[PDB]
Amino acid sequence: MQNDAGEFVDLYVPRKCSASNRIIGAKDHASIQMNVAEVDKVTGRFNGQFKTYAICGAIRRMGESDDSILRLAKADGIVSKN
Amino acid sequence: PVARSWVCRKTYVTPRRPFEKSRLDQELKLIGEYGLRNKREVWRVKFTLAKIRKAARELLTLDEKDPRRLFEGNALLRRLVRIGVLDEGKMKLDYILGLKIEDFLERRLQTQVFKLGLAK
Amino acid sequence: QKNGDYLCVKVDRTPKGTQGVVTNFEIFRMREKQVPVDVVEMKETIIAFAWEPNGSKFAVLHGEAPRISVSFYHVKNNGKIELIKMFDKQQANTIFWSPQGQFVVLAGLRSMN
Amino acid sequence: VRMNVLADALKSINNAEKRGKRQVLIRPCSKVIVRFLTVMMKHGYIGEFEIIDDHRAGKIVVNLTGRLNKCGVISPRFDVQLKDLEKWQNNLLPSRQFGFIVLTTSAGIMDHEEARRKHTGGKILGFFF
Amino acid sequence: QIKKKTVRERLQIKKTELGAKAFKDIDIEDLEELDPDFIMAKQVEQL
Amino acid sequence: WMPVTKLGRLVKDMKIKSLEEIYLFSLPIKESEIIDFFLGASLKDEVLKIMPVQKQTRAGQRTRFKAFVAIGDYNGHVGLGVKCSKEVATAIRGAIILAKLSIVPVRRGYWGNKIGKPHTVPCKVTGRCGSVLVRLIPAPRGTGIVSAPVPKKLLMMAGIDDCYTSARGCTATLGNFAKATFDAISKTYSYLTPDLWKETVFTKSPYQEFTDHLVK
RNA sequence: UAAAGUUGCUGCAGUUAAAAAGCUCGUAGUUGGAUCUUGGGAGCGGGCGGGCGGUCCGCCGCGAGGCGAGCCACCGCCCGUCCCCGCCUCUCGGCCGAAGCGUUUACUUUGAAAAAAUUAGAGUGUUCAAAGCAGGCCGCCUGGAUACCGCAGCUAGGAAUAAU
Repeated sequence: MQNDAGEFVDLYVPRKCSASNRIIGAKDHASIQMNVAEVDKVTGRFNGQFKTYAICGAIRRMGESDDSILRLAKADGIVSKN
Repeated sequence: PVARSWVCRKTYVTPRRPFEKSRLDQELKLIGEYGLRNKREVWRVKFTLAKIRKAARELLTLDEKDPRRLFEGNALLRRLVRIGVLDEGKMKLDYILGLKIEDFLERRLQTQVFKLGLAK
Repeated sequence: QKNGDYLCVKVDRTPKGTQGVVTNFEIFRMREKQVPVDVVEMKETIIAFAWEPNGSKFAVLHGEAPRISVSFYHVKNNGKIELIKMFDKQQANTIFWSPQGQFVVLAGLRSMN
Repeated sequence: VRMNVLADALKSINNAEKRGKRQVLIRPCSKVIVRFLTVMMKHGYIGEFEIIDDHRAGKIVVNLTGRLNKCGVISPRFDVQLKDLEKWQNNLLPSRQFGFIVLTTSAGIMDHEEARRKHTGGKILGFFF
Repeated sequence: QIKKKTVRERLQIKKTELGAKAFKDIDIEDLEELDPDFIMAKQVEQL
Repeated sequence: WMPVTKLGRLVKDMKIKSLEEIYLFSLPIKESEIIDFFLGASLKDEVLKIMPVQKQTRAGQRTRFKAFVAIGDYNGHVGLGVKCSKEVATAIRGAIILAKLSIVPVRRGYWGNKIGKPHTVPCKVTGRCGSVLVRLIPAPRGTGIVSAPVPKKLLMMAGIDDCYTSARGCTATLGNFAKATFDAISKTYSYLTPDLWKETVFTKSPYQEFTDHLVK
């Protein structure tokens, strides 16, 4: 990763899951990266800024992508707090 | 009871897989370049580099202020800078492991008579 | 050397054995003990030579009239010599050596400019 | 029956970490496990936890960010002298650059690099990497 | 969006980078003022 | 070369500038001239085995030829493709196409006292396919690849300078042994080291950014 | 002997591949749940890291001292780190070195004693080497080191983990 001259010697830095923080590899072909759009607070229209979440495929295969998208959208102010 | 010494060792190690074409290719290239006579003259230089690297590979698993490390690493790097295969600035023990097998074949007297212009 | 320390022989020799067009200096050491001889090679031939009077430096200029590049060597009393600075696209081929030390004047003044 | 409580606690951590869960519940609670999970927390591997007090041997609820590849036990607790520490960290760890062996020494429960810096050895407890 | 697209195609960040490059060039020039004084000082102390 | 994929129209135009943007988002590579586009002059293959496999019918036996091919650019890149077809040159050609489609990057790491350039796998990785379990171990600088000949080809192709190996099982069936070594070295970019603990920033996708270029 | 993870303590296996007693009870053996001082400032020194004044080059004023270029080298300071001790036993011998003793052991870390030869290993051009203990400079100078030697015994520092 980082040798003694301070150089970053890796080929690339892979993404990590937003739900489990596992390394989404090169060939994890079931993993997603999903944009969820923000809206403007006064008009309720899409203003160009995003929220980005990534889920690896092994979480998706056991049916747990929905609840983690609900928790991650709840904690960044998209889903209400009831 | 005799006044003798029977102390001797062998100075080469015969390879395990005898007919691998890549091993035959590289060692025959070293024979033809450096003017050796047979493959035992290559394997002896592989044995002395293997003994050097086994000594450094033993010392490198120690805490760096244990005094066996601080004495014998300085002696081993001093002998490698003395024969010339490790240059004067880079006297650190991690640079022993970057010795290729063509370092000790350049410092023979036959190659240093050919490189110093004393033969055709 | 202009204090008599070192003797460098510049050759127009390329080897007949190797194809490679390379020249060598035999540097003796006369004032040091038992006259050591050291070799220092170049990929090109030289058109000039300079030995420093009373200095622990050396200036060596190699190449053709469009390609004359000088290299300033620093040769200690005990050890070997090396190359410090090589300059691309230079024509400085005339070296006036001063008696003061620590300064070299390098001119490209032979017969084009 | 239940022997060596620390082993069954670390197998609970490992089975609930491999499924990507976020919180485990450990039962019972030794004072061995609280120093062990202190050691794993101080290296930034598990985060905070709680020691739930009933008046019996308590429970422990651990937060988990999955950073933890394997959390294991060594049973029985072999005596590791200071010359046997390199033979043990060559076997269990995945690298010379990371991974830790926890071992219980007379200065306390500590990992394997601190035991070289404090110049002491003792019995092994397990590992985490 | 068009101003963001024009800035991305061209590349405040570029102006700050140009100012930092100009400051680095100015710092080298001031060191040359010390050195040309010092090379003149090298002439003066010798003579 | 007319591309058919969205990735192909991003690659036969200068919109994706390196192969790790395609690996970085796990975009599925489905045509083999992308690997000829990016790696180019540095792709050397070597054929591992040509085995006859035979199907019994009332028409006698019906014999196929099953080829294995490794490929690679020796800093990071390794592929292995198996393609079984009726003529031997057809099996070798299809295996070279499939070997280009399966190229993964290798994360290479260090032994202790990490000066320089990375020379081994970063950690002990294990891969299993069939019954063969092939373990790759980090090694010191300058020990060579201590292995069997079939994973010595796969580990010398990926740019790994040094390794130590231990292999279990019936290793003589070459397909599982090379597939298990390929599962061993495709796994180093899924192993969570402590230096990959740093929190990720997410950038725009290639199809998200080049989508007003692509609609033309 | 390695290959033999085909003797497996590290490191094998038992549904069908060779393979788990027909089934419980049971002494020796082997293993055995949590629990009893954790806390919290403080400074001493030895290093760790940053910074500061000085040693440092061009210039101000004769000059003190410094100003711009620092931390490449050396000296001390300012604040945070990895080790150390302290507030929080008693008989009495020249403001206590000395000394009456406290449940045991297992563990660990130091220290003693451990035949040389061999084995790692330092020095040294037997013409290189295997060896050898020699040798070196124009009467003189200098080597003949060192480390490991498991278990049991002996010793003083530690008191997490384990039995009583």
